[PDB]
Amino acid sequence: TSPRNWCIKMVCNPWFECVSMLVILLNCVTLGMYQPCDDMDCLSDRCKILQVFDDFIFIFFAMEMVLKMVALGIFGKKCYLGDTWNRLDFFIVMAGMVEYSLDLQNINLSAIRTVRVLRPLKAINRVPSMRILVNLLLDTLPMLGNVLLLCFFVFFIFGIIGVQLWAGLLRNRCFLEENFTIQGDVALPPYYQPEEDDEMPFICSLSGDNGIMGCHEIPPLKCVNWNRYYNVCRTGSANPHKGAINFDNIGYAWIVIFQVITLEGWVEIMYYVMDAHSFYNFIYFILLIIVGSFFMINLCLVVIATQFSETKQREHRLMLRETRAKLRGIVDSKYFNRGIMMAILVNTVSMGIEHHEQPEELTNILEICNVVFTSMFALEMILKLAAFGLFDYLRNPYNIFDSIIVIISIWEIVGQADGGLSVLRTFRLLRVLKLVRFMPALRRQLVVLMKTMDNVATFCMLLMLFIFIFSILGMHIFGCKFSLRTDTGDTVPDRKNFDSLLWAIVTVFQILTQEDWNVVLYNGMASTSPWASLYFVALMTFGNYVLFNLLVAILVEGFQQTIIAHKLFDYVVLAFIFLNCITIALERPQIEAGSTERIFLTVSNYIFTAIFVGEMTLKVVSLGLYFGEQAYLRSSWNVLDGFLVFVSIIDIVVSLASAGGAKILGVLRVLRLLRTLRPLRVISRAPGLKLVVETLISSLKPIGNIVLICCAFFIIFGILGVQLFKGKFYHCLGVDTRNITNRSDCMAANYRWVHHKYNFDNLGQALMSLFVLASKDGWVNIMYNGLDAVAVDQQPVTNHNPWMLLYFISFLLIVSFFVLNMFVGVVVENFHKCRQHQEAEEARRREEKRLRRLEKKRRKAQRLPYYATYCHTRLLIHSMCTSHYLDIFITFIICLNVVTMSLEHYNQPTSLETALKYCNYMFTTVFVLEAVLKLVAFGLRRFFKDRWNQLDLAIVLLSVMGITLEEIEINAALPINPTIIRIMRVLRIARVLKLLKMATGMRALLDTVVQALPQVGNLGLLFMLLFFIYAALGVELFGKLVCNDENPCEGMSRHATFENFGMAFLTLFQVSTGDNWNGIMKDTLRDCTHDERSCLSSLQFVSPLYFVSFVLTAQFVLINVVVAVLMKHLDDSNK
Ligand SMILES: COCC(=O)O[C@]1(CCN(C)CCCc2nc3ccccc3[nH]2)CCc2cc(F)ccc2[C@H]1C(C)C
Ligand SMILES: CC(C)CCC[C@@H](C)[C@H]1CC[C@H]2[C@@H]3CC=C4C[C@@H](OC(=O)CCC(=O)O)CC[C@]4(C)[C@H]3CC[C@]12C
Ligand SMILES: CC(C)CCC[C@@H](C)[C@H]1CC[C@H]2[C@@H]3CC=C4C[C@@H](OC(=O)CCC(=O)O)CC[C@]4(C)[C@H]3CC[C@]12C
Ligand SMILES: CC(C)CCC[C@@H](C)[C@H]1CC[C@H]2[C@@H]3CC=C4C[C@@H](OC(=O)CCC(=O)O)CC[C@]4(C)[C@H]3CC[C@]12C
Ligand SMILES: *[C@@H]1O[C@H](CO)[C@@H](O)[C@H](O)[C@H]1NC(C)=O
Ligand SMILES: *[C@@H]1O[C@H](CO)[C@@H](O)[C@H](O)[C@H]1NC(C)=O
Ligand SMILES: [Ca+2]
Repeated sequence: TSPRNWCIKMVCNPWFECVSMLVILLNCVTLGMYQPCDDMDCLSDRCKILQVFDDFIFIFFAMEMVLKMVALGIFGKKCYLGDTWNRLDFFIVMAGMVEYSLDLQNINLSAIRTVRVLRPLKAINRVPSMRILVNLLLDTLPMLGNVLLLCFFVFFIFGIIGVQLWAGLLRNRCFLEENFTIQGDVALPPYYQPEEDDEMPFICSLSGDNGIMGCHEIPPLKCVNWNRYYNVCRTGSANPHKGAINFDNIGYAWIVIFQVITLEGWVEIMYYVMDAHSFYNFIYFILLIIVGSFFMINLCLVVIATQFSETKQREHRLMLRETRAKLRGIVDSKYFNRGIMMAILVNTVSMGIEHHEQPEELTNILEICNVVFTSMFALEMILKLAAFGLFDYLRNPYNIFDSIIVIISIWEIVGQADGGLSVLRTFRLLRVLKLVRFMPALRRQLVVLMKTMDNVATFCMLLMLFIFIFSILGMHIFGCKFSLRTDTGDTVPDRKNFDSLLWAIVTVFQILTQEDWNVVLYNGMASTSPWASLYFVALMTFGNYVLFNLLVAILVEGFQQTIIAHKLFDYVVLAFIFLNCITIALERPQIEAGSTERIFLTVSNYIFTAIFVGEMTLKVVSLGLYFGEQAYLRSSWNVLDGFLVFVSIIDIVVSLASAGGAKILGVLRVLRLLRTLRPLRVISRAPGLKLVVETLISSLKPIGNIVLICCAFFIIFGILGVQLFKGKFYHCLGVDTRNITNRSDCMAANYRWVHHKYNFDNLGQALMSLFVLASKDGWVNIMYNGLDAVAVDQQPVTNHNPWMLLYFISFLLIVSFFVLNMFVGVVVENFHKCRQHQEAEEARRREEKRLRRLEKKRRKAQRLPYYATYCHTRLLIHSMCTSHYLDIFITFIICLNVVTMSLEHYNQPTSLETALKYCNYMFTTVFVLEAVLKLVAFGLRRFFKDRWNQLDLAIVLLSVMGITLEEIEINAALPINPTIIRIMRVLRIARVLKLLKMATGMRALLDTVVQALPQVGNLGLLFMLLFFIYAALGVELFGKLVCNDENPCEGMSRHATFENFGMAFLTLFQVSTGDNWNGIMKDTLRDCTHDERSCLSSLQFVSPLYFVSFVLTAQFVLINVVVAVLMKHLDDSNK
């Protein structure tokens, strides 16, 4: 109408959207300047000006909203309520109106001020790339309901098991005597705490419940040991971690399950529950790891990638001066180019040599050499300007890079007074980047990366918006509420606080990396309410689990003589290899010389080497060493066999030469390492495993260039780290650790001049520290020591130079991007290799899938035995009792049973047990009723062929077995072990499984996993092989590393040490999960108190190689498992 047409001009004007983004950015700025640390009641100017600004902006929001309704209409598909974001904007408008009205009513209620945060979420709808990407995200969201329901499973079963096993157990500390005698001046707390403020509790084991810590393992205090008086332990006190990690209710159980899903603090609660209840709960935790934290979030990745592919194809289907010439020849020679490549390489090498405590001559050598190289660069660029011409020289901008580099270099050389030696030296490092100019394959790799990041930029902006929203929200809820209590007289703010926006964003980023996030989780749950964990759960999910998988989807779719018998000798030698593995599994360094097992170990080694050399001789005389083609060593696996048998022989020889064992100890070490490497021939002796290893190796070459690029970035950033931090990673550790600046003051206090294990003195330790930093673990501490770093030889101060945060965050983003590129490259390469197959052979099954259709034509109607049932008093049973109208009733019964098991908790009222037992009796009754209805509905045939009625009968039979049990204890008929009752109660949970009948998506997804079982099972066998090999290496390398009070352990607490072989397996498993593994390195590399040669040996040269290789190989194997599952899912999706 005409009144509508009056306002059309402005609303359709793009200037209106631009100024709306202007006011959105103003809103982001206004939300930025909030200071919950200082903004008490807004009795300051800036608070008032921000109130004025956001009042004006709210006025603008109201006017623009009302105009755009009155110019577009209301309540219609075309009207204002057409897009979701318009409805959201109306929601902001109404919420702000309500909050303003309440403010006029003089009620603060800072819970509607928790809506101020949601305002920057308005930006998506008016940014086109963002709007499209977010629309695709939302449209592919509804197809994650299946992974959400399976997540409901993995939480619910494990949570019920947890709440029924360890209900309130975690509480029990070791108390004093009930009637204790003390003369006076009672400084003894009621129970025992090793650390102050219950930092590391000492959860006992109740009498009768066989834990491990039974109050007689307490550390003897070091007169008299008062601690021995902490005798009896009961279950009344606060729970571990300031009452945040316990199995009291089901909410806390779900929090614990969430914590172990994200792989942080895992070992701590693992050891807690071991201490409390039983030694055999690592079974529960390992099954939970394997099921949830690996086969689920990776299934979430698979679902995101696949469904994003289909929804993208969907909308796709919707729209569907004579010397000048002479001097040229010297340039384009490809030989002087090689010379200047050697020059640049040696420049990078020299420029990397510099380390801490430089020899005085050496730094002069480096500066002279830098002058020489700069003169050389000046030489060839003064050459190129004339021989080619100015326009020709600028025709390639790489020459412009070179000119800029030399100009900066010469300015630095001129800068011998001040200034230049601070930053221009740091900018010298770009000369390394000159390599891309002449290494050609990287040009293709870099341009591919650029074409990919053409899509990433919008997602990167989306990440900034998302992090901003949650940082502001956390600021609103947690601002000034992390006041960590004093330790020297004043309330020290925790470094992981929310008191200011810079720390808010860096802390949200920390949380997103799943690194020491449980610390702030507890520190937030201890302040407001146990509901504050919903914030971290929401952030973790809507970050890592639905958005970063969206990134991967974006990338992948952007890419888109003597007689011989050989019957079962392989089988028998494989068995012998298994026995060899068994005997490798016992060399833990406690066997005293001359032991019976020692002798058995040695003789077994002798015999097994004899058998291996015998089969060596057999298979060579069948072939011949090198005698023509198709000889022995034409296959690498046979080559490996020969290598390992030869090194075993020389091991035996040197062992027999034990006389005069001086100066051959290093030989003994290397031979022990190699015989630990020995159990690998299974790949040769196993066809499927061999094919798998070939797939691993062949799949690595395509991402070889990406690996080289990542190594180059590691090197360059290591040189950055050396340039910035040289010897600033020193801190005076002491009881005071205050009011002192330099090492002289520290030695005056005589505390210690501690030098960190992760530091940038040379380039090598810089590379190790960068590998840890890029590993998303222990990176917070490195970042802290970076920010706090001040200068060469004095105390770091809290947040001395915050700008290093930019370096430390840029490194994570770049390395994460390169690892993501590696993953997507593996996926696409495997896809192309796969793509040939379904082109090749799947053409042959499409001949038979319609044959199966012809098979179903036989199935039309074989006079099914429905006619037998009717008129036999079961005329309605066969039909009316088999309809969906009664199956949903069973589903509702099961939901009721679920909510009943969601109620048990510690100190539940008596009426609660009575009601729960009544509900269980009702539920088992109705289960028996439906079972009988089925039994009369059909005869014996469906009882077994259904493949479900057996499960139903098992469920009802366990239920009826259970109901008989408490009847025994009501009349005290017979003493029943409480363990039996506990087992019965905890396995009543199996009744949940019947939803799989109704949840067809669960069937589909789990089956899709199942058809990939061969490849992933072979990969799992390979993964166990890798664990075994690295376990043997660890046992022989780090066997003598003792853990005690004299040797403080940060990574290996009690069973994570390298003494025996089982503990080594556990600690390799812990390393493979990226939890405190950098702590394990910090422990293993340690200059000891000269008590053993292991600390003083060359361990520093080898242990980082050990852990780096293990982390890389384990992550690669898991990545390929994920790729196999994803590819099977795509194959099924095409079908
Ligand atoms: C190493 O870089 C990350 C990457 O590539 O993700 C992995 C697993 C990582 N993820 C399970 C959680 C993401 C952790 C994370 N959030 C961040 C936000 C900002 C900055 C850094 C961040 N770090 C790496 C290796 C791997 C191994 C597997 F067995 C299965 C999947 C994967 C991928 C996968 C999810 C694509
Ligand atoms: C949709 C789900 C997945 C994420 C939704 C995020 C928020 C809407 C949720 C998650 C965390 C919840 C918060 C967790 C902690 C708190 C602090 C709590 O504050 C207090 O106890 C003190 C009250 C006062 O000071 O008067 C009030 C509930 C609240 C705001 C909760 C409100 C709703 C929040 C912000
Ligand atoms: C390539 C990325 C993915 C990881 C890099 C792994 C290695 C190339 C790095 C990580 C650990 C580094 C080592 C860590 C410790 C040292 C410090 C330094 O040893 C010393 O302490 C010298 C003084 C002495 O102990 O005698 C020599 C370099 C070296 C071996 C480093 C050499 C380079 C290493 C093996
Ligand atoms: C199937 C393989 C690839 C993975 C699973 C292997 C482990 C579950 C097995 C194999 C080797 C076994 C270990 C071999 C050595 C020991 C012997 C034993 O320690 C002793 O020698 C006794 C000490 C003494 O008597 O003084 C403790 C059990 C343990 C860790 C065994 C625990 C169970 C282990 C780790
Ligand atoms: C540390 O320095 C401060 C500086 O004022 C001083 O007050 C204090 O006495 C010194 N000693 C200790 C133990 O704090
Ligand atoms: C070390 O710190 C003390 C304490 O202020 C100061 O007096 C001294 O000059 C500093 N430098 C030294 C001792 O070289
Ligand atoms: Ca950690």
